[PDB]
Amino acid sequence: SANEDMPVERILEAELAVEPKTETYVEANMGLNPSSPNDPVTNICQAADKQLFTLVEWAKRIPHFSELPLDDQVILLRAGWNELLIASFSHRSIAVKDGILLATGLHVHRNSAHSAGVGAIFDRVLTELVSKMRDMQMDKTELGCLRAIVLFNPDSKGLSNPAEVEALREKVYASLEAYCKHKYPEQPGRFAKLLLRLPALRSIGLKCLEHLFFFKLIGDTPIDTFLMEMLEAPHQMT
Amino acid sequence: SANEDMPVERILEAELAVEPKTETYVEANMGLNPSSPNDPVTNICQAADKQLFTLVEWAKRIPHFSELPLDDQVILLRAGWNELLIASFSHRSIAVKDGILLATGLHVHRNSAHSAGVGAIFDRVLTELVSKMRDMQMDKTELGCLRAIVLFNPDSKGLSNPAEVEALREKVYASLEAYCKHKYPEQPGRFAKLLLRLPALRSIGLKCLEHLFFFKLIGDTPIDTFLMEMLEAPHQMT
Ligand SMILES: C[C@H](CCC(=O)NCCC[N+](C)(C)CCCS(=O)(=O)[O-])[C@H]1CC[C@H]2[C@@H]3[C@H](O)C[C@@H]4C[C@H](O)CC[C@]4(C)[C@H]3C[C@H](O)[C@]12C
Ligand SMILES: C[C@H](CCC(=O)NCCC[N+](C)(C)CCCS(=O)(=O)[O-])[C@H]1CC[C@H]2[C@@H]3[C@H](O)C[C@@H]4C[C@H](O)CC[C@]4(C)[C@H]3C[C@H](O)[C@]12C
Ligand SMILES: C[C@H](CCC(=O)NCCC[N+](C)(C)CCCS(=O)(=O)[O-])[C@H]1CC[C@H]2[C@@H]3[C@H](O)C[C@@H]4C[C@H](O)CC[C@]4(C)[C@H]3C[C@H](O)[C@]12C
Ligand SMILES: C[C@H](CCC(=O)NCCC[N+](C)(C)CCCS(=O)(=O)[O-])[C@H]1CC[C@H]2[C@@H]3[C@H](O)C[C@@H]4C[C@H](O)CC[C@]4(C)[C@H]3C[C@H](O)[C@]12C
Ligand SMILES: C[C@H](CCC(=O)NCCC[N+](C)(C)CCCS(=O)(=O)[O-])[C@H]1CC[C@H]2[C@@H]3[C@H](O)C[C@@H]4C[C@H](O)CC[C@]4(C)[C@H]3C[C@H](O)[C@]12C
Ligand SMILES: C[C@H](CCC(=O)NCCC[N+](C)(C)CCCS(=O)(=O)[O-])[C@H]1CC[C@H]2[C@@H]3[C@H](O)C[C@@H]4C[C@H](O)CC[C@]4(C)[C@H]3C[C@H](O)[C@]12C
Ligand SMILES: C[C@H](CCC(=O)NCCC[N+](C)(C)CCCS(=O)(=O)[O-])[C@H]1CC[C@H]2[C@@H]3[C@H](O)C[C@@H]4C[C@H](O)CC[C@]4(C)[C@H]3C[C@H](O)[C@]12C
Ligand SMILES: C[C@H](CCC(=O)NCCC[N+](C)(C)CCCS(=O)(=O)[O-])[C@H]1CC[C@H]2[C@@H]3[C@H](O)C[C@@H]4C[C@H](O)CC[C@]4(C)[C@H]3C[C@H](O)[C@]12C
Repeated sequence: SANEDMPVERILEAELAVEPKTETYVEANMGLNPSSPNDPVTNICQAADKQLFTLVEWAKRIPHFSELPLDDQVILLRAGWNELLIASFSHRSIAVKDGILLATGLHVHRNSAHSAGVGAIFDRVLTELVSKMRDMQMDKTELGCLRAIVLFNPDSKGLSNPAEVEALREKVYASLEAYCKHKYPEQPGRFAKLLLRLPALRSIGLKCLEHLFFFKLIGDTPIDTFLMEMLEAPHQMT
Repeated sequence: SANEDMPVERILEAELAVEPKTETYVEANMGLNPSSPNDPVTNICQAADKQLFTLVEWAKRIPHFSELPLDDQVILLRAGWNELLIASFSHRSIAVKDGILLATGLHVHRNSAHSAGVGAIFDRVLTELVSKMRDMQMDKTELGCLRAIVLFNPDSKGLSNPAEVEALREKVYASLEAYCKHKYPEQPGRFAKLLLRLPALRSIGLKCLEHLFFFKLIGDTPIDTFLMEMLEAPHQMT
């Protein structure tokens, strides 16, 4: 266990860098200061784009990640994006109840996901991840370290050097325990409690891929506001 | 962290109780001392039955499990059987190479699984679990504690008291760390390395359910030996 090879402060920085601005959260949910038009395709493409940025800007800021062969960096991001995205929108949603806050600042309510056909996956996110993170008062350093552990997956298919990725993973969890021990001495089993949210992240990630949850999650509100305009507009042709 | 509420010795006992006898391994693979006939249905039903016994006899021997409401005991076994079964046949296969040893003592070779249509799931078992367990020289106490952590899943749907199951889970991993620390002081990050095999167990378990891997794994050899007899028998009707 050591913090020099994997500083938790440098891991917290990576998480803070990609954190949405307060103005993003406010604008999205008030419909204010739109850059974007009421076109569903544009809005979906912009949301996907903002999510990709969050994952890539975060990863590059993780210690030693950019020292891996570029081929391995692509494989790790492509193999873990689903889980990385889920862990990120789960922790961001701790303050909110019955909903998810996306990288665009948008709040997707439980009800919208239930009418969208993704209700059960959404409830698994709320229950298995969001509630659990809120109860332990999981901090952004802990999230950061959980996400770097997901990132540094030595089991990803196609890696040139799996031993390097595995050595990088070990350092993250060695720093995570040192951090947990020093900040939460009253909680001796917190490190395990954190690592034990990863199997749920794994199953949820697979279930999201099978149901087009990412597509429906980012596509639902843009479809609603577009239809709202058409329904609110006056009578048309013939 | 404490061993009185969850003794690792009592957890090792549970694993040892359900461990196949040497005579089972020898008889299965030599075709010797058959109780069973060359009927595929009987052989599949007997294998499923032996696997169920292993899971139930193991669980009852786990400290405090039988003190949970009986309704919760059923839910925990039904929710985690797939993962419990996989962790069990993975560790049993450490000594063998390119194959899996079942509770019936039977050795299913990689090649048979490839011709059966389950090749990729089988290779994931060999690579993600079997190899990893063999490299760390994972002991039966460690396996036992990993399996009780899977057993005591507080996220299972329908539990009357999820807090009790979660409290039981915490004790297992508290004992597991104390064990790891005391037996492997040269390996300070072993406890994490062990807990980090659980997300792979989770994904593999889901993939096994979607491809009828348990059905095909136990059904393949009984179908082969039945067809072998028919093909080896002399010419028949008209
Ligand atoms: C005070 C808090 C945040 C605290 C903070 O962190 N403050 C840094 C500077 C805040 N901003 C980044 C928004 C400045 C934008 C300058 S920009 O050049 O980008 O327009 C900010 C964040 C978003 C702001 C609201 C939204 O805007 C929507 C709306 C626009 C109207 O018109 C005026 C009213 C209203 C309700 C705003 C009030 C207030 O002010 C809010 C709540
Ligand atoms: C801000 C206003 C609501 C104001 C309001 O009506 N506020 C008082 C409520 C108080 N109550 C009567 C409930 C009593 C509370 C008692 S209690 O004790 O329970 O607190 C709400 C009502 C309809 C909302 C829009 C639509 O959705 C469509 C769209 C969805 C997107 O996603 C975000 C953008 C957008 C344009 C939304 C923006 C905004 O969000 C609107 C204007
Ligand atoms: C565009 C309309 C406003 C009504 C309208 O139809 N107004 C005319 C066009 C306005 N424009 C600014 C595009 C003009 C540009 C001219 S220019 O020549 O500069 O291109 C506004 C009002 C509510 C806005 C949505 C919500 O917030 C929720 C959500 C937040 C995400 O974060 C981005 C996606 C999404 C779906 C938002 C999209 C868009 O933002 C909406 C539909
Ligand atoms: C109909 C409601 C106002 C009614 C109200 O009081 N909202 C309180 C919340 C309670 N509900 C949502 C249940 C009310 C439903 C309608 S009810 O008839 O029940 O009141 C108003 C308030 C804000 C309005 C949107 C924004 O301008 C942005 C955007 C501009 C585009 O150019 C056209 C589309 C869009 C999405 C607009 C649609 C619609 O025009 C909204 C939702
Ligand atoms: C010495 C080792 C295991 C060491 C051990 O743990 N020894 C405890 C007693 C062993 N058994 C449980 C098998 C006794 C069965 C008594 S029973 O009443 O169940 O038949 C035992 C385990 C299984 C035994 C083989 C198989 O049988 C198949 C075969 C049957 C023939 O005929 C004789 C040859 C052969 C190759 C056997 C030789 C030997 O002996 C083996 C390898
Ligand atoms: C024990 C004998 C093989 C003996 C043998 O032929 N032994 C010498 C090999 C030495 N070599 C020539 C390979 C050189 C090694 C050089 S090296 O340097 O590589 O070591 C093998 C050959 C065919 C096998 C059966 C069938 O499968 C069907 C069935 C499958 C079930 O699942 C288990 C039961 C059963 C009845 C099997 C039992 C047993 O298992 C048999 C009789
Ligand atoms: C039954 C045949 C032997 C040839 C035959 O067809 N022999 C006549 C019948 C013999 N019986 C003992 C059933 C008579 C009982 C009379 S009584 O009146 O008592 O019912 C034997 C030889 C090889 C044996 C398989 C392999 O090992 C692999 C595997 C191990 C598992 O662990 C159990 C399943 C499986 C598929 C085994 C089933 C069965 O075991 C086989 C086919
Ligand atoms: C054909 C082979 C022997 C040939 C040999 O030398 N085995 C070495 C291994 C190498 N191979 C598997 C590639 C050889 C394939 C056949 S080859 O023609 O290439 O030799 C022999 C050896 C043991 C025999 C089984 C047992 O009695 C149990 C059982 C009794 C039932 O009543 C009928 C079914 C069954 C499954 C029997 C089938 C078959 O009769 C086996 C596999």
